Parts: sequence; C-alpha cells; structure tokens
Amino acid sequence: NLKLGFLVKQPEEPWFQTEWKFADKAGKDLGFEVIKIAVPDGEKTLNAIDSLAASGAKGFVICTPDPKLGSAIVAKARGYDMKVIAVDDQFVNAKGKPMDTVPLVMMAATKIGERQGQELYKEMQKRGWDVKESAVMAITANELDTARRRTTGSMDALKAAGFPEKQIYQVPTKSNDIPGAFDAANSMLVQHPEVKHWLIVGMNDSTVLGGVRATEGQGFKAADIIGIGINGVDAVSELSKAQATGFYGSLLPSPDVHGYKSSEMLYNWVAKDVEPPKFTEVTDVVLITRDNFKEELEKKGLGGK
Ligand SMILES: O[C@@H]1[C@@H](O)[C@@H](O)CO[C@H]1O
Repeated sequence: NLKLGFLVKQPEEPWFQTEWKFADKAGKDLGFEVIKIAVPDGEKTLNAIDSLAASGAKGFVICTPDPKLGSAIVAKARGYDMKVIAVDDQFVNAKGKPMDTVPLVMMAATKIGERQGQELYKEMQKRGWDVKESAVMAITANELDTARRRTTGSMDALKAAGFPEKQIYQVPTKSNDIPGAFDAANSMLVQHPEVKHWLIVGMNDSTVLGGVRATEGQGFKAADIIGIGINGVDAVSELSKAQATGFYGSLLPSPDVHGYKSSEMLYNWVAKDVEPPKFTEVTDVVLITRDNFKEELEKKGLGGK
C-alpha cells in the first residue's frame, strides 16, 4: 500500500545496509513498503526522486551524497507532494548553512568524536608509548559537517588529555572510503620518518581502515598503531581476522535506531500529519574490540559473528 523511499549515499557500507534492514522492520510493523535506492551522486539522487514519484511514494528518508543538494532535493520533493527526512548528513544551503527546517536524525557526532579521542589516549597509555616519538594522523573530510564534528571532537579530546598540539597532523581525504584514506595517510607517513607510533583519527571505520592499511605498507607493526573507527558494523570483517592489526576497535553507534526511527517518523508524518522534531540526536555508543564485538552486536539485535 503506502510506499516510502530510503535513499543512501553509500550502500556498500554495512552502516547503510543496517539502516535499510531496520527501515524494512518499521515497514513490517506499520504497514508500508520501503523502496531502497542507492544515491551515490547528485544525478542519481535527483533521478531517484523522479523514480519514487513514478512508483507513487509519499515521502522518503535520505542520506544525501552531498549536503549542498539540499535545496534541489526539497524542491523536487515539494513538486511531487512528498515529505522528506534526512538521516545522518544534514542538508545545507549554498553558503553551507544548515537547512534547519528539514527534520534530521543523526548520531551525537561531537560526543562520539570526543569518545574516540578519549579511547585513543587510553590505549596509548596502556601501551606505554613515549609521547616524544608518537603523533596523531587526522584524516579529515571537513566539507562534511558530521565528519568534521567527529575529527575535531577527537582532536580536541586528545589535546585536552595532554597530547602535544604540535604533533597532531591533518591530511584531507578526497573520498570517504579506504582508497581515499589510504592515499591521504600514505602522503602523510612519508613526511614524518621521526614518528615511531601513530594514533589514526578518521570519522568512520573506512577512513581509519585506509589509514591502518597505509601504515602497514610503510612498515609499522600493529603494536605501533592505534586506529579506532566509528560505525561498528563496518569493522566486523577487520575484528574477525585471525591476527590483531593496528585497527584496535570501533565505536558502535545505532544505525538500527536511525533506520527504524526515521522510517517510523516519516510514516507518522505522512499518515497522520504528525510533524517530526527538527533534530533527533542519538547518543548511543559502545566501544567494540576483538574481545567483545560478537557479544555487543548480538546484544543490539545485529546478530551474526
Ligand atoms: O558517511 C558517514 C557514515 O559512514 C556514517 O558514519 C554516518 O555518517 C555519514 O556521514
């Protein structure tokens, strides 16, 4: 009967696959169908709205490939009498200011990046690294606010704990994936032969994974690297390997809550003109490592090694 879309920029990430799964659960519970579409670029984004219109959908949840497409997405949706909810990446206008009137569901990005920095520091302490030969590699995607809030929160936490500001090195990545992060990390590694141990800061698991893979290629053993990702579900293949690596763990937020809650809220809005809150910040987070990832995922209903 009722058709609602769930559009995501990166279907290759377990993070979005999970949102899709829980959106389906919400459809089952409330009685609506979820049209799952990948929107990796702006063109596909706009064409997908047209497809949704053709299928008769009344609204959609979207994680845009580009926050700057916000105006256009809103324009096309108003044109088809569709309600829109943003999940994870906030829409911004042309000047980069947030489109506050579009309901948003997202993680507490600043708080989670601060936790990442706290946990990096703690593990560094446990390994007893001499600060003098250690450094932080921050792989940033500053044009994406949610990404920026995580890496800045993480760097601020490290500086608050006493990590030397001058030994915090930032390098921008061209893509939010392993290859982009790899490339960025490699260029930074060869510039710092004096560093014997590295803390890798990145907004999500893929970003940290690319950083870790680059350190391996420059001869660092796992004991000299500490990378803590963000997303959790995206690090299960790494945490499942026989051997420990420089990727120590990941902060697991709630993609399950994001998929179900944004879908539910869309539904209520469409079916009963029940207006969603403008901002829903989910604060859940748990650190998953090789030692507790299975238990923790099972514990969250994301069952499977
Ligand atoms: O791209 C990231 C995704 O990996 C997840 O962390 C949610 O926020 C998005 O910006």
